[PDB]
Amino acid sequence: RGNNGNMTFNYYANTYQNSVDFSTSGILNPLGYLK
Amino acid sequence: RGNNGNMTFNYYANTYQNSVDFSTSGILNPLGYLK
Amino acid sequence: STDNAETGVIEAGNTDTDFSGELAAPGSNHTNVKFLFDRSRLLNVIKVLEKDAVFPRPFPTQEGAQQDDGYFCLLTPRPTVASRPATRFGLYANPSGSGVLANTSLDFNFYSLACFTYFRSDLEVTVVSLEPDLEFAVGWFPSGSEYQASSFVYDQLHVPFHFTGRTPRAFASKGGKVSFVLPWNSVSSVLPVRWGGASKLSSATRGLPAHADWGTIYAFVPRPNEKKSTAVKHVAVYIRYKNARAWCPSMLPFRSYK
Amino acid sequence: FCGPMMARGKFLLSYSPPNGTQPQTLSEAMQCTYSIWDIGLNSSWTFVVPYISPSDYRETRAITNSVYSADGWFSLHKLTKITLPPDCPQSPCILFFASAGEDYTLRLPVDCNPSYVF
Amino acid sequence: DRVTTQTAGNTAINTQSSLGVLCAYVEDPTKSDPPSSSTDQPTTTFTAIDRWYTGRLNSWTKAVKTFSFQAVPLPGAFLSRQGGLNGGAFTATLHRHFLMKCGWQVQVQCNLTQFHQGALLVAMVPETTLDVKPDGKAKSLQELNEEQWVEMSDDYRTGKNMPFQSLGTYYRPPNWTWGPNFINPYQVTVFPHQILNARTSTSVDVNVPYIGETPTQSSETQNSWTLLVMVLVPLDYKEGATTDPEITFSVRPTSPYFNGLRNRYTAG
Amino acid sequence: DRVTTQTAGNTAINTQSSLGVLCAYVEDPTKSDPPSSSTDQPTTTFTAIDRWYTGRLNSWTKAVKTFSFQAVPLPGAFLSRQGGLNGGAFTATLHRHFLMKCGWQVQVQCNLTQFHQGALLVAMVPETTLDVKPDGKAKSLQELNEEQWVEMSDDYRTGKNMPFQSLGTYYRPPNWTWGPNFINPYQVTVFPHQILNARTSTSVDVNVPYIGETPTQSSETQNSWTLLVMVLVPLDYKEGATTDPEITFSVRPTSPYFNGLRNRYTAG
Amino acid sequence: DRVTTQTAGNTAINTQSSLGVLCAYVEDPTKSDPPSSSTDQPTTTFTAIDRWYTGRLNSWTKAVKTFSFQAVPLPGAFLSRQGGLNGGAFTATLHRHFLMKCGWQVQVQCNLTQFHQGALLVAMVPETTLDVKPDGKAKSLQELNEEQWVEMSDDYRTGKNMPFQSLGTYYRPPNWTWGPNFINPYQVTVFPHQILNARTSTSVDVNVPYIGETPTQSSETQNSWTLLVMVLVPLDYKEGATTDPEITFSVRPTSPYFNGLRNRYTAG
Repeated sequence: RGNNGNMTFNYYANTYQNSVDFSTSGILNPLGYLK
Repeated sequence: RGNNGNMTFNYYANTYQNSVDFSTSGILNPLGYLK
Repeated sequence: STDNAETGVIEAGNTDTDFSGELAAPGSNHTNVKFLFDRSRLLNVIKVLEKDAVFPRPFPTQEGAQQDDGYFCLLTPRPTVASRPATRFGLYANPSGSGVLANTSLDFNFYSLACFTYFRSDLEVTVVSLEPDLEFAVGWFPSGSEYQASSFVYDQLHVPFHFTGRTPRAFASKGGKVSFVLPWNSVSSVLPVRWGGASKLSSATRGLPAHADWGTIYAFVPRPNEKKSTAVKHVAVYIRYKNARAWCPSMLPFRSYK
Repeated sequence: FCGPMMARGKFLLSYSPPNGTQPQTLSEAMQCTYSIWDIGLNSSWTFVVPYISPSDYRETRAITNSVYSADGWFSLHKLTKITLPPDCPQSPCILFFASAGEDYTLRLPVDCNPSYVF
Repeated sequence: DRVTTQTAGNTAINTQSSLGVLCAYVEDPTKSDPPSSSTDQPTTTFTAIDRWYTGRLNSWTKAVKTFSFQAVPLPGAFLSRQGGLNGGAFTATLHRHFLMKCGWQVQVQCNLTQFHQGALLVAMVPETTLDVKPDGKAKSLQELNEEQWVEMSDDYRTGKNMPFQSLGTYYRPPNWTWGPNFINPYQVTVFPHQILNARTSTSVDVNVPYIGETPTQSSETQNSWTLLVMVLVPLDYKEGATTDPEITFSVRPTSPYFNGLRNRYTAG
Repeated sequence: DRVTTQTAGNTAINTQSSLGVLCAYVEDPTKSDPPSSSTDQPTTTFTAIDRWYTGRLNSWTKAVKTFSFQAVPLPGAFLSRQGGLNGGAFTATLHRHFLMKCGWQVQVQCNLTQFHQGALLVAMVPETTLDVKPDGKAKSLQELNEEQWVEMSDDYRTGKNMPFQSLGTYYRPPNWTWGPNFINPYQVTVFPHQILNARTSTSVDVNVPYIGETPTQSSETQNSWTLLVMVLVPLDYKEGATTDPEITFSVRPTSPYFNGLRNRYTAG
Repeated sequence: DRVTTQTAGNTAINTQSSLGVLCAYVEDPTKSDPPSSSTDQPTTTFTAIDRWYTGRLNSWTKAVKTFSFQAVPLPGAFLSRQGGLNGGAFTATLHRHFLMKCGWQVQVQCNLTQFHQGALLVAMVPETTLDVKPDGKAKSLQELNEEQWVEMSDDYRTGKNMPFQSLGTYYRPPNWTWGPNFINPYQVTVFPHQILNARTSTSVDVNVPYIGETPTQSSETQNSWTLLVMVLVPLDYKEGATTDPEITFSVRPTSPYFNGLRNRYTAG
């Protein structure tokens, strides 16, 4: 979510309000493992 | 589309927000061909 | 790969044509004509009317002409001189001399990417005062129209006729801004970026189109002619091209190597 | 190639990645990405410069002349000398064109340079 | 398939070095509608104007510098009889109609052979005032014979010399610097074009439709298409070869529409 | 399961005190895609670069203070032959390609035994300029031999000594105080790391993937991973024990991608 | 089908006078197995060595007699940088491996045209010591520049001048008469070859597999294939034609197997 509360209605399209990355072709993960 | 992001709702009718031409009666095209 | 450039057609190749590789994935579309030209840029700087204007005469203008230069702005990407359409762009390199310094304008951003012969769009006009807290208003008249150059009397105050009319008038607040979009109003189908014809059959100038414009705008104070001071005030003009379309691929201006 | 039809020759067209010193030797051009072009019936050769960049995009203008803006060099070497029968004119000429590939893309419009009007 | 003989009406032109026909900017510049802006019945095509017209350009030489060019305005060359381009029934129809709409088929011939080097850029360039002097008057045939080629320089690169209205004594005369009818000489290959290289061919083919700011334009003043023949590589040869090769051109109009039938044009 | 012999190509390294392999920050730093930002075919792995490379660090002593450290830049140690780390075919491939992407497998050996106390922090630390002097030039092997260990002090805690551009005579020279390439020495255990304690083991294992600001980086300049060997507890022993134990390290690259094949690198 | 552009890796070479590719002695010299005599994993091909390498030979002249020749040993030209043939990653891999197995794709270019007569025999000849002087030492690039062409005579026809072990003072010195590395100059067309005739083509193509006395051979010493360019008909032309046409060659290795990875070769 982020620090955002006005969730009901967005005036501008997502690709104008934010960037999106282009196509090429809680419960926490541990940062380290042992073998 | 053009440089436009507020896609959800238009207040004015199309023939007032823009011109339209009157009736008379991506993948890019090549600008030249060879016969 | 082998080709013949004399064909006039050359296939756009890739890395995999001769060598080992693949296509670079697309990631942008900003070269779209409707996206590129849809941004505002400075057209011209005009003086503000405080009285009923006398519209500038057609060329060649002779000595002693009583007229108000510098108040009217053609809505053209094309070059202008003295609020009338021009072929060559002109500028002044030196202050010294005698005579009137004519106003000239260009959209440098347009010709930096036209790159085409014909253009048509709607035109968002935005008017910004260069003087702080100015109360001003914008008058527009379309292509083929003209300025109504007279005044009428109310309570012994001369009220010019350009305060009214059937064409749009937009009153800004004190320190406010004016913004509105204009349709393609010409008798012509499109605007010629470059032109080879002639408008008249006699004494016309080759390459000067008559109606390659979205009309003319002017700035005026919403006060009668009796209220005047000597201090001249200035107004900047911004234009934005809406739903831009282009035809007939052509050249970009020469870049000097000096 | 705009020379006469009777002319025969070979050229080596080489694209070099960025380096501490620009390559000048034909042996150094041979170690880079290169193609040999033969003079013959077809007069033209289309050389596609490969996109080899550390980042996904590259800068159009080399302000600081970094690796993100200057992508090496293209060079032309003669492989063999051009051979002519007698009464041919000396020094033929190679006409150069630049063009965008089918994968070419542009981003982030900026202010123009108005230097052309002055 | 380098041998092509193209037939139109009673005229057939032949080449044995055909590079193909450059069809820009539609798949067929003959496919086209009655012009929607005039309501009188148009004068359409017939078999005595469905034909080719041939004219002569000035000789190409060693002394012709890079990017020097010849300008052939269309239909202005028919109106001016530039290079002997008499148009017969087509010019007779041009002088008697107010409006004219057509495309163009052009072929330029230059008689090269082996032991010669050089390249000619042959383009249909919209839109030009290159046939007009900087004083605003069109070039006469004597002046076109005296050039003998237009030299590229600072003017014609920036548009500084294009025809203009003088401001008069009321205004300061401005320093004219730039104009939109420039030629950027490195960029002329954007237009519908072929290259007449001495190596590969003696003739080139370009096929263009009607274009304009209006769906039809005035017969007397339009210059919507211009045949531009520009040197890319200068001529060189050893002595004993053919000096001064000639340049000819063949012009055919496609799908003509004539409107506003009236008497023969007399200037004011 | 303390006895592990790990095999790669023609090289096999053995330990009898294995603490396991620290896999951060993915479950397998060998699982990885062709780099999406270059369209030429990458030079992928082969069995003569699918192997381990071994180098020597400086001796650990009683006089080495707390948090004194040695910095091994990767792949910079191969380029500089730091500690005798000749890379053979891998370095030959590095000097002939503009781009390089790989992860790293590292193992550091130090020959402790009983009757010795001390602890060594062995971490792969992104991203460091610790191999570079404060004047902006990289350390030579003579200078790395003369240190013999880098002392922690006010500089290297605050980043005050990191390489910089001088402002010049136009500006007042500012008081340099802080920089983002600091070492906070108490916090180095956030990185993928193991501790070479004298009590429990003689060798440690850390396994890291490729990371970067771009999906591939330049072969000559990147320092995206650095093997940091830092003292936590100083060496102490009674006389008669082995003076000056040696520190060796073994480095293996994982899933290398090479792009931009060109001649051998020559500096300007 | 005389226009062929053959692509390998990042390098593409073009010809407009292709006679086809001579595939001897199998239908495809790229179809081949891992070498059965070494059990380590071979270093196989990758896209920065899957490419062409180009070098220069000495100029062909009127004064070059019949059957005079130039010898290009493979891979020896890469090791010696003969004719500017820098091999980059391929030579870097050669110097770091004990064994090498590959075939070869070769193309030789010479810029003839009309008004010239002469013929060049271009053959891949197994197996030669033609790059070696009769004293047993290999030719330097200065000596290869001074020849400028090797003259056929009594030696090189009978094998009398091939490298040999001297018997010493104990034995009578024998009259050396014959050797099996002779060139029979009329019989060089038995080898995989094409003829670079001035009449018909400017370039020739020969494609050969790996051969040897063993299923792999030492990288430093093997000369299993040699590019031989030999004059069949001398150059003749009238004055005013292009003097001294140049001879270039392009070499590509096919299916390389490298064995015995070790440090860079240093001679004793």
